[PDB]
Amino acid sequence: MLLPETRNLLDLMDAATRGGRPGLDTLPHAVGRKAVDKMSEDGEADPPEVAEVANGGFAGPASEIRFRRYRPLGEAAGLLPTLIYYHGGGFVIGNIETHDSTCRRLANKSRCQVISIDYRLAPEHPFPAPIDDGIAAFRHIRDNAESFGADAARLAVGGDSAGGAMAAVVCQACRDAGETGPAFQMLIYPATDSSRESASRVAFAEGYFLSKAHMDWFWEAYVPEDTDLTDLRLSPLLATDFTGLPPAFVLTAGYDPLRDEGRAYADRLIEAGIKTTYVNYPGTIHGFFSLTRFLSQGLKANDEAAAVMGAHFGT
Amino acid sequence: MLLPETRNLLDLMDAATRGGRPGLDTLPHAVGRKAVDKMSEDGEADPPEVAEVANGGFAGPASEIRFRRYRPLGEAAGLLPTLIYYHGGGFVIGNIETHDSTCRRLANKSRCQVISIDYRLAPEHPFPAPIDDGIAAFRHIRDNAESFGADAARLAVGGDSAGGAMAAVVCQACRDAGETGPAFQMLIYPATDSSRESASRVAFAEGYFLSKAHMDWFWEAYVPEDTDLTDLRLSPLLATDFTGLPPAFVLTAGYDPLRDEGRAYADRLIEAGIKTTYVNYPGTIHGFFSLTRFLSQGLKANDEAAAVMGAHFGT
Ligand SMILES: *[PH](O)(CCCCCC)OC
Ligand SMILES: *[PH](O)(CCCCCC)OC
Ligand SMILES: *[PH](O)(CCCCCC)OC
Ligand SMILES: *[PH](O)(CCCCCC)OC
Repeated sequence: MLLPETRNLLDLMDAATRGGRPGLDTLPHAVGRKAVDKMSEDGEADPPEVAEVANGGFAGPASEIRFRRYRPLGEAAGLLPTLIYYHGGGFVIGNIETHDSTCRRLANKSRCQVISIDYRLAPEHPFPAPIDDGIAAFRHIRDNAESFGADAARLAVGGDSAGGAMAAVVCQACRDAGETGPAFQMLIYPATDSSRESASRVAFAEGYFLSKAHMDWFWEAYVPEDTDLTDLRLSPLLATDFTGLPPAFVLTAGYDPLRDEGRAYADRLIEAGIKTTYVNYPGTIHGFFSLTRFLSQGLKANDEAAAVMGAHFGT
Repeated sequence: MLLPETRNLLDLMDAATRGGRPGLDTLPHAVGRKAVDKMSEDGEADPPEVAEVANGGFAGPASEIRFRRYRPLGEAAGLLPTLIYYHGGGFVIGNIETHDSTCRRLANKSRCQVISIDYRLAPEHPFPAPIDDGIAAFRHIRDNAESFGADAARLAVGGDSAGGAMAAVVCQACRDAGETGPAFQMLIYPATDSSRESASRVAFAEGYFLSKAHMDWFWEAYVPEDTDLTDLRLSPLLATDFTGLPPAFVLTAGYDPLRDEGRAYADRLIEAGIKTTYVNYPGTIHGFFSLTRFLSQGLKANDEAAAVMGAHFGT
């Protein structure tokens, strides 16, 4: 079943609930964001040193998109293979700060540059604003690669949860528009299907950090009521054609409601003849990739994602 | 579709055939071994420098088992996480020399020690002698880890084709005997099922480096007449229980008859709750992992296998 480290964390969370700490799904979105963002920052392992961290912004579709560039230790080349990273948080919470230690570790272990994107969040900017920012961040960095110290031939996208969905959708959007898309996609327990409930979405509705109530709280902020749940920006698993999508790494957690649709996305990539790495981390929960203060499996997952991307890019 | 580099290699093969070269499947096994072993040595990328190479032998079940240890560049620790590697060659051909460059690259990229095993070959030593040697090599190195500069907590087995089968069977054998098994299994396009012909075994019977005629020539040498093809040492895919097997990396090639049964083995591991990485390299052939003079994809596969094992072992 669950690893000891995982049970330890679920026990702490259960102790906070009995200790009267409110459910996330009972608060206003902006209030929940402030509280959970601090816990996410605190829940990361200590930030490793990198060669260089850069902060800036560029003109997005409807706002300034902030970015943070992480230059890996021991790499001297001007133009580096580069991962454009989209943080998770149901398109409502998270930011560059909540995923900073993780991006630092990914940069160092991959010997690739990481560029973390601060995309617009719901409920202030509902669907499709977050994905529009994700797409615009990829296009801007692609077209201005030298500005970002990026090798345009080795531009990856990736993220965790909503960020994973974003990375999958960025690849499909570029493919569908007939433009140059990412060289690589790193999908960490992505949400790939909003149209159906998989066996895993039912089985893990409760008891496993990310609960159905949490997904509904995110959903009510992000998605207008009238929206077709088969829209490929909500449900990229439903794409008719997976050919011409870039080589992928797809990671699931065993006790994650998103596991089945994560693995189905990998299956569609494999059947389409896309170079695809699929890994399942049994005995851990959704979020473990960034909860690395509590879950050592997350540091292992960080290193596996980094190592596979690094190997694809010949770093 | 086949990758250009793969078509280039199939062209060279076709140029040798119409001309001086005869079919491998037309020669006595010991004479075919000499010719194909030289092509395998010649087909590897130039050997990268490692920190140290050690040659020795120990008493196996029925003979001396030769080994070669590769110490990775830049690792100082006395006891290293260690991959025990079993070369491919249908249990008939290959040796330490045919997989030397690949083992050097795996050692350097993983920051793990590699110990390549020179197990007994058919037809001189038919089934089950090659697997007996594989099992005895793992047990000897496990029980004498400090003698091999190996951290007993981080002992992996792996191999390509027959070597992949060997690594899978070593893990099952240790699990079934109730002894300490490997910490990790690296299965490079393993043969996992001799009992049935998958869609891929039919589809790729010819046109792609190992033809069905090659598999029959190997089979004639390795398996005594009237052997049970459901024996778990020939057909580890048919194991009833995959629980308690070590964390795995499973790699298939797209145009490989072994692809489907390789992927099925990964599926059994995932369903049993084993931490499992599956990767498919589309557009390449069986053997590409060691044909790295001709196939860049092989060097990418080398680095992916190494990086995933390295990440599991926290190197
Ligand atoms: P992730 O970003 C999971 C929520 C999925 C978004 C629904 C569209 O939270 C850790
Ligand atoms: P979710 O299922 C996450 C909380 C973990 C509690 C462990 C039983 O909310 C009820
Ligand atoms: P590999 O070792 C081929 C697998 C056949 C195993 C059964 C004899 O190299 C072509
Ligand atoms: P097999 O299919 C090996 C493929 C070699 C390519 C050109 C001879 O032999 C028919």
